[PDB]
Amino acid sequence: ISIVEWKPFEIIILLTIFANCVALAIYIPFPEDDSNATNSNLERVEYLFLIIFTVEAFLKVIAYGLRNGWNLLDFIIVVVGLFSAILEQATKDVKALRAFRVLRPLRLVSGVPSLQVVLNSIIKAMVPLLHIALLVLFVIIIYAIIGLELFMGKMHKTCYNQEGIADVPAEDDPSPCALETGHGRQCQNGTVCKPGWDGPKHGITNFDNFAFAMLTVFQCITMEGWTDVLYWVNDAVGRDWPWIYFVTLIIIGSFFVLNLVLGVLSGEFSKEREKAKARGDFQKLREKQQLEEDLKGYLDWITQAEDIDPRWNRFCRRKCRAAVKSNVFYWLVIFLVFLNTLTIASEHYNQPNWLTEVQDTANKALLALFTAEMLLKMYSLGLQAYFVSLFNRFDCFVVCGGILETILVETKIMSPLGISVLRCVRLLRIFKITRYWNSLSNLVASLLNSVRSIASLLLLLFLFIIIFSLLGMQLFGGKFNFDEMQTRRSTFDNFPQSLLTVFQILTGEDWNSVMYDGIMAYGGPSFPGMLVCIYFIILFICGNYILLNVFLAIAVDNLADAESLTSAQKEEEEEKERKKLARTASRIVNDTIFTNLILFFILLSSISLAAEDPVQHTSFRNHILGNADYVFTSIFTLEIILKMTAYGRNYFNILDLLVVSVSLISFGIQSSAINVVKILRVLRVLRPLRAINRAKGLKHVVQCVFVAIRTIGNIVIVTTLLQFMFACIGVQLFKGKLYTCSDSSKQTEAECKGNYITYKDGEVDHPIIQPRSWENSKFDFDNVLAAMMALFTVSTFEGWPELLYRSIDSHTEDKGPIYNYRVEISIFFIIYIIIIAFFMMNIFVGFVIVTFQEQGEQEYKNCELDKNQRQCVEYALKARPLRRYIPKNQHQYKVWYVVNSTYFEYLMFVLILLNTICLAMQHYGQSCLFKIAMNILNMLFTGLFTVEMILKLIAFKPKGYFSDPWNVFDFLIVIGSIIDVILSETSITFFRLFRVMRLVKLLSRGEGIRTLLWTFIKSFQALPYVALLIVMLFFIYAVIGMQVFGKIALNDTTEINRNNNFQTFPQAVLLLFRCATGEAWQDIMLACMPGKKCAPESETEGETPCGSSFAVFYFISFYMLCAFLIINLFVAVIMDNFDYLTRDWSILGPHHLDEFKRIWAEYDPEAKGRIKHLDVVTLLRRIQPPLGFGKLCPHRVACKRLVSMNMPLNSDGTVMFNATLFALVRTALRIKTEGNLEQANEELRAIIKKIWKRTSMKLL
Ligand SMILES: CC(C)CCC[C@@H](C)[C@H]1CC[C@H]2[C@@H]3CC=C4C[C@@H](O)CC[C@]4(C)[C@H]3CC[C@]12C
Ligand SMILES: CC(C)CCC[C@@H](C)[C@H]1CC[C@H]2[C@@H]3CC=C4C[C@@H](O)CC[C@]4(C)[C@H]3CC[C@]12C
Ligand SMILES: CC(C)CCC[C@@H](C)[C@H]1CC[C@H]2[C@@H]3CC=C4C[C@@H](O)CC[C@]4(C)[C@H]3CC[C@]12C
Ligand SMILES: *[C@@H]1O[C@H](CO)[C@@H](O)[C@H](O)[C@H]1NC(C)=O
Ligand SMILES: [Ca+2]
Repeated sequence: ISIVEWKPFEIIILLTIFANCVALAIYIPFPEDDSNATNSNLERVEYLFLIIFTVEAFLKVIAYGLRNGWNLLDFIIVVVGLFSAILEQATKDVKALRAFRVLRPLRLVSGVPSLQVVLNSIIKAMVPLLHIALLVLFVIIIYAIIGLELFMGKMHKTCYNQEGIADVPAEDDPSPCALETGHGRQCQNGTVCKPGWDGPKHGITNFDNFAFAMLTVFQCITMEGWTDVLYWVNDAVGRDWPWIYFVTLIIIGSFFVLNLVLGVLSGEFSKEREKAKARGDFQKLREKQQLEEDLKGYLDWITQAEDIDPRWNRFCRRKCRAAVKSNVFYWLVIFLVFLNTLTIASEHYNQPNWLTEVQDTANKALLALFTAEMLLKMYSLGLQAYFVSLFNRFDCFVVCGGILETILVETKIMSPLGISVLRCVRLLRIFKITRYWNSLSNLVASLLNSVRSIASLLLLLFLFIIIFSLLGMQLFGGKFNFDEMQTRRSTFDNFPQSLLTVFQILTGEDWNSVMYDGIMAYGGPSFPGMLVCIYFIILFICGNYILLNVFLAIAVDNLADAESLTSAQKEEEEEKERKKLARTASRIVNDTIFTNLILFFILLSSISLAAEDPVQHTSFRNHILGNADYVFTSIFTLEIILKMTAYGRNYFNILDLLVVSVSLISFGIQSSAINVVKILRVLRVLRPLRAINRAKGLKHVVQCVFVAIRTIGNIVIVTTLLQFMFACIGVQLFKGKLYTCSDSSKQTEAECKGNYITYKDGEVDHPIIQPRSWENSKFDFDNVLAAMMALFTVSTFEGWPELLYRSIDSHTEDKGPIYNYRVEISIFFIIYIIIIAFFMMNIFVGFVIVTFQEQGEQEYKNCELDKNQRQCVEYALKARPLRRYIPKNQHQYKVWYVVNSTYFEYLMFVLILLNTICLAMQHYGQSCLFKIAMNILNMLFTGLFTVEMILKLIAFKPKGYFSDPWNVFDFLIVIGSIIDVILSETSITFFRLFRVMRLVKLLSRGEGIRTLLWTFIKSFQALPYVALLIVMLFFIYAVIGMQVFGKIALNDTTEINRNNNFQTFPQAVLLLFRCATGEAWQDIMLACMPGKKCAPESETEGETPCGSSFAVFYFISFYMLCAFLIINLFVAVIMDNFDYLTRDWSILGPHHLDEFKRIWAEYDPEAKGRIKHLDVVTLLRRIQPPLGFGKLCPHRVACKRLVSMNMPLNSDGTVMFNATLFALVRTALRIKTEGNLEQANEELRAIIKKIWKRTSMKLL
């Protein structure tokens, strides 16, 4: 019984769990205690489910008498279920603790054991991501205290009219202003900046205390709605200083933390790859490839001799086999597939009548030919030889689908969805002529071999989304019903809608807009109501982790196997071909000063180009640097002339000519405004690029990026090919359907003319006449190019929820929207994001990582010296003892003993934390007593810290105190905090930001953090030219945008406003930074479309001549290029720091030997390294075992062995430091034998690590 269980008592319980999961989805949360019959039936099925669970709990309890975590989860689920049922019966919130049933779907993981393994693989590589979760916590706290000492309470005023107010006439979205004494936004002509305002977003986005700032900093770190906060601060305090906060916050907490996380994950995924390689899981894929090749390579013997004729069907088969494989049916079927793609991609909205007949007759004349080829494939090759090859099973699928989908279209049952578009996948056969086919086939082979892993990793992601959908639906079900007219399409009302909302939060787009709604649904910016943001924070930070541990893992662990498979094929082909052939047949220009001065002049010209006035034309600034170009080109013209005589042509020299030329052929037009000038000026922007050839190190990175982009071409091509098919499907589904009338009552263009009355702010007593306009969506699936653009801006995760809910409403061509007509059409978008936004954009990053790893693994000197032994011997050869400065004076000795110990350091580490806590309690609306208490507390803390500084200066003396890098930054904080006090007793805030900087001392202590940060910082410093490509790209694109879109008028109702414009180089760079962050960049692109008003200053013809059609190729290309360059820099840093990222810490290394160096300490002061004799005899006693030894007996055979390890060329009296080092390194690992003393000296000297005679101190 209590052991009888059985086997079928689990499978029954699992089915009950699934039934509970389904019954939890049909439930509909109603707004205000409403209900229907289905909910009443589910409330009684819950009783049966609880009875079953209680019976299970009791039976399992009496078999064991529960220590397992899963059993504990079951127990605490059933107990709280009983509690909820009893409380509901008693009270006849009780209906809030039913949110423990959304935890029942977790029992599915308990049931199937193939998912427990994957769940452990998921939350086991999270422990490494705990030194990057603490750095994030420190950065958020530091920036929240800094923005609290800078922006506390400064965003509580807005324009209010000068009549009957209390309303904010600052338009539908009010923005903070400033009184006419500061430098913030000034109210309009007929408005007044008055205090007494709630806040920018109902009071949730503020810096009023260390609860509202900790959330604003997190939201800005997630790179969502950070420009909104930056602009709100810009409209409240000024525009000069606030950008330094929000730019550094994202550079450090969103572009460096992301790099750290990516590096740790990519180094963590390589250890398991090594473990699998040691176990030998790649062999199974290796054998399957060759055996399948031979199992198809030997079928020709059967098929070529199946029709031996010693009735007469040989008439055709003896030539059908040749004809269909004679390089004619290849280039003819490819041509037919090209024609089919032509007829599929030529369908737009409102096409001519002949085109729809051409595409109706070709779609049949080509299907007939493909079916004829189908029957010929079955005949000339045989049935089995047809269904061997993978491409030959998908082609049968496509042809049978075409045949079965013509019927549905001709019989008028369902509307076309796109089926023949899968025939364009056959265009991949073009790769067979080049070498980019073995890798592509191998990648698909690995993807198909790993299916029980992909479909199992996606199952936990689906379970996560389902669980967080039911929990969110219980929390916010029906509570999003606000009085305002907006329907709030992203709610938690049903299961499909709550799934869409959770998926949108997972992608991250507008994740803060849903949380701002879930906060007001539980009250407002109050204490208990706002504790609901923990749901969204946890969902975001635990969904974007599984989204990087499920997709990047697949991409990396499959693309690493694909490379090994391709290498195997290449090696086998090379060996076989080699065997076959062998077996069968047997001037002052070149000076430094000129180059350096020309490089300096290049920078001068670039800065002169970046300082031009975009909007203004007749200005003095556009004259001086419009005149310095005259002299500037004179030097550059000269430079070519006297260097021409040294030659009689490299491509860089041709570029420098071109450049010098434009300039030249420009101030000579001196008349032809006729564009020309204005299309020859936007070509000076090539100046920076003439420094590539004169800045060796900058040419190398350009060449490396060119090799990288040549290598990654297959991924881009097969991603564009897939996006094309998705665009064609979108055209089939949504052509001419996403049209809307301004009046939401007319569903026809002929019905959408005239005017209509709209009521402002949903007030029936405030009528307003507005015109009726039949308008399309911002991005529409009308033709194939518009579909491509819309899908691109969907894959960038920008504005995709708007397009999704506009596509859901569309029902018929030339008709308006219908609320939630086809919600099921969201599957198209979900699939697109899953494939083209989560999988294919991670395959590219995995490919970059794998290629860089292969480049780094090329030879590595390939000569012994195990991967740690290089550093071990290098350190044993270039390690010197460290200074200690034991005080000589007897009093200074006691003082330095006081400040050198755990007590003083750990008490300072407590005072620092107390000071930060005291800095954290700073609300908006503090009493005078609170503030004057804070002042005295700050004075006391700074007095204590300056007394600590005095003590340290006295103990360590002024060279010793100042030598430590951490005691020179402590001096600056003390001076700033000591200037702060005196200036507070009568630019004062610049010194108030010094005290909060003392918190970094706590981040300094403790390994892990201090090692990862240092290694990544020195990796960023080791590659200063990879990060200069991004600077060059930003400069060039900012100048181009400045020249093109400079003159667009700044209306605050559009996306080119006072805050976002191209009218200055800093502002253009900020706009490009925002676009790189991916913050409504498509809105800026649309606001830069042709047909806008020019600025009043920039010069009738001025109807709408501002804005160019260049915006598409500007913004899309900038996005792609910036993403490529950022990923290049990230992976370059990761691979430069790939020793720390995978170190296998159970072995010796820098951690186990820098300890040594220290452990020498005592037995040494200033350098020297001479032993006490009694050190070599007390060693192990402190040294740790996994490196040296474990506190055991000095004569332990193994420790006496440490004595057997004797003089390595020195003197027993005083070991020359390094001595013991090597000795300990040699005994720890790579133990050699007797007589291998100069043999080791040549084991290093003969290949690498030039000794430089140093063996004078190490011989034997
Ligand atoms: C190799 C294949 C995929 C090439 C595809 C190109 C052809 C089929 C497509 C791509 C973009 C298409 C154009 C997109 C938009 C318009 C505007 C309108 O006036 C209808 C026709 C027209 C002009 C389309 C004609 C067909 C078109 C040119
Ligand atoms: C841990 C993840 C999965 C979910 C986190 C949910 C828990 C920790 C949070 C999120 C939403 C929170 C609720 C939000 C608002 C209110 C209303 C008020 O009466 C105070 C408590 C109460 C009811 C909170 C209790 C705690 C709560 C339920
Ligand atoms: C990226 C490399 C080129 C460094 C950039 C430095 C140069 C191009 C930048 C840095 C500081 C900038 C200046 C900062 C402030 C102003 C005042 C503004 O009213 C007109 C532009 C002007 C005068 C900027 C021109 C461009 C500028 C000189
Ligand atoms: C934005 O620009 C001006 C500023 O008032 C004005 O024409 C209008 O508000 C906006 N432009 C258009 C074309 O609506
Ligand atoms: Ca966004």
